[PDB]
Amino acid sequence: PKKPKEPVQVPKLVIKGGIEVLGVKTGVDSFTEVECFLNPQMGNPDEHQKGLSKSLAAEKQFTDDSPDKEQLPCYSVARIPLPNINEDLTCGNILMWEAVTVKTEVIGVTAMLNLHSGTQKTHENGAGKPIQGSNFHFFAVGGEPLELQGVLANYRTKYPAQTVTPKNATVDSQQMNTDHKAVLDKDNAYPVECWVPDPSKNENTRYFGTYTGGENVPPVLHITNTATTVLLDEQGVGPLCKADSLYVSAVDICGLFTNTSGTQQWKGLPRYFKITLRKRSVKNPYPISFLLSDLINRRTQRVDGQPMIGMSSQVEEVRVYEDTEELPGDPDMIRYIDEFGQ
Amino acid sequence: PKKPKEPVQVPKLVIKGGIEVLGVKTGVDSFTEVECFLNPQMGNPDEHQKGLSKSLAAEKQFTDDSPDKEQLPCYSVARIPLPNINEDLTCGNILMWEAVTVKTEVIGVTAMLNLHSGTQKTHENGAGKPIQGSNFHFFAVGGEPLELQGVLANYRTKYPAQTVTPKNATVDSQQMNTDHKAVLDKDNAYPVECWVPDPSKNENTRYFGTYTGGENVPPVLHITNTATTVLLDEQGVGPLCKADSLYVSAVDICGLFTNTSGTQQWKGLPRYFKITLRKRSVKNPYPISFLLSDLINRRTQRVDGQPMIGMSSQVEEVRVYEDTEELPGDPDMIRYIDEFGQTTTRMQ
Amino acid sequence: RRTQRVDGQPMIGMSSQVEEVRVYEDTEELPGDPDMIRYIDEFGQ
Repeated sequence: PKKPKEPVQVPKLVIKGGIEVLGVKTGVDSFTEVECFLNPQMGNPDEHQKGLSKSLAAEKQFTDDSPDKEQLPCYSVARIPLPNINEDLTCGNILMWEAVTVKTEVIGVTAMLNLHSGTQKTHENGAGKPIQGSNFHFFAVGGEPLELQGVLANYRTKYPAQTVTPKNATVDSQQMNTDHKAVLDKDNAYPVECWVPDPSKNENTRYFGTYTGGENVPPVLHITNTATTVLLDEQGVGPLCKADSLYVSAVDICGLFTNTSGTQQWKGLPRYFKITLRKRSVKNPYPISFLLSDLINRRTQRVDGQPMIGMSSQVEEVRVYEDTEELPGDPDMIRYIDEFGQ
Repeated sequence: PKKPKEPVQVPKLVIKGGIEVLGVKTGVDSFTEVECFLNPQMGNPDEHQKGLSKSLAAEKQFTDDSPDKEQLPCYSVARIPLPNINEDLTCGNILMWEAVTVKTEVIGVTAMLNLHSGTQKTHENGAGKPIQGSNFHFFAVGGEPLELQGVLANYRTKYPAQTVTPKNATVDSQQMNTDHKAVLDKDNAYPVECWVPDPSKNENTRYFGTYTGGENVPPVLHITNTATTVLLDEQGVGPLCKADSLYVSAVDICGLFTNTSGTQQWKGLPRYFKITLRKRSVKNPYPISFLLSDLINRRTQRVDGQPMIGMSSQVEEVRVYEDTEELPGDPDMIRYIDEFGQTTTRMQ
Repeated sequence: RRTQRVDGQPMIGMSSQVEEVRVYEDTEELPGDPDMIRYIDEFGQ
């Protein structure tokens, strides 16, 4: 007779349910898993065609290129409120929620096997024309909202009223236009065709996405619950829910639906997320002096004065000293070595 | 109950800001992260068609192939100055900025989702035909200017005014022509179709690029802030910035925008860089003597008079002596040195 | 002096295409706020 071993140890489930469950006070080594999802905002013309953009626009003239919101797919964003972790942070080492991992996938890929609804004909008596062409799938998870940077083709494009587009588009906007810095803070608001996550700055969020242009590139998608993604950074930390909030943003133009007519429209599917969070110990950034200042500015005035800042700062120079140094022979510390036209 | 862990110790940011900040007097073990970027140069025909080449030209007889600069996309380049670190450097310990890591990404890929603006129709009531076709993306990060090597098809091409092209096209320029070694020293000058990083030589810069040629190859690009690239060489030394300067170079022809009219023209996108620099200790491989030689001959007496060197040296003989020896019998004897030892032979 | 000068895109001054530079020296308990808010005018924004 052989003896059946003790079953291995596994993390103990404390409670399972909806977002409410978050509310249970857990230990410090607790950790949680959040399964949420996002619907796509492809345009949603009427209330029958969801996950469909409005019929798509064709050869508009630059000067008169004014599309309608309904034919402008936008980034889908959303925020998951998490429980404040530290009670009286009267003192120092507090806890923030850290996004560590994420599993994600596109809900309903199979759905594109209905070659029999509005479908245009493949040919003669063939099946219908499957969805295909240019597509973009992207997502991101982070401890603050998604920071963007606008770039577009044809800055002269007039943008639908309800959207949020780069302002003061110039020709430079057709390439890197540093002014077009924004933040994804409104669902179905920022047209994917005007924005891309600003690399210069998403320090507390991680994103990924790929574009595949093509008149008829075949969508390819994998569905599996065996794959995970890490959000840890080089120091081994993931996004930090600064404001005890978790932000999810995603976009999924699976491609183009070619109606019977020959008209085409963007299709999107929703995306899933499973986010693992842990209680991470940080160095309380927010406290006292900041509330101090927070306050004092309310007590004193804001003065609209001459520019001590930015491009037009009337501050010509600032020097900062710390210790002492042997008296320097050359007072204008040759700092850089001077290569312009030498 | 449960003790709030002590936080992890991570790198202390001393200061963030624009390039000037680079100038903070930091220690031997600090480092920085520089986030620059480059716009692309496809040609930029009018002042509204930034990111575009001039409407492209098709069939042209090899002989009569004179394209315009506005049609020729060029490599984009730039130099980031770095503060000299030896400023208060100790003895003969000399330090240089070493590029360790880079993160790059193409900016604005989502923009190719405006299938509605000058687009030729996909078909009937279709949308616009998206940008596609041959594409080339490349970049490089180095401690010196990017060294080129030119090569082309149709050496008999008449290259526009404002461009740097290979000098003295021969047939061998259509294949390996050694006379075409150059250097990317001017932005929007060297047109991509003529040059490529010369492999034989870029010994202090790393580069990468991929040509994906086709009448309608779909571009595929990813955008992610999770990926890093290492520039460390086989010895764990990335590009050293010889002259306290950092060289970034890149190219991104995403493909061809096809006009309603059916005219095609290249599209490009700016590219981002994030280079991580550290303080590397190196040795001055050269001698003071050789250094001063500069000031000296660069600034003292230069004289033009009868040749003491060359094949016309009016120096007829030089003998050298050190130590002594027993009086030799053949005074016309000859002592010489091959490539190592001392030969002693009679003249005849 | 020996190195060739390069006329290239602006990484310095008024059009510096250098968006940002960070410099680090030692270590520090993991700061709770990544874009190290230094000035107060820069709160939220």
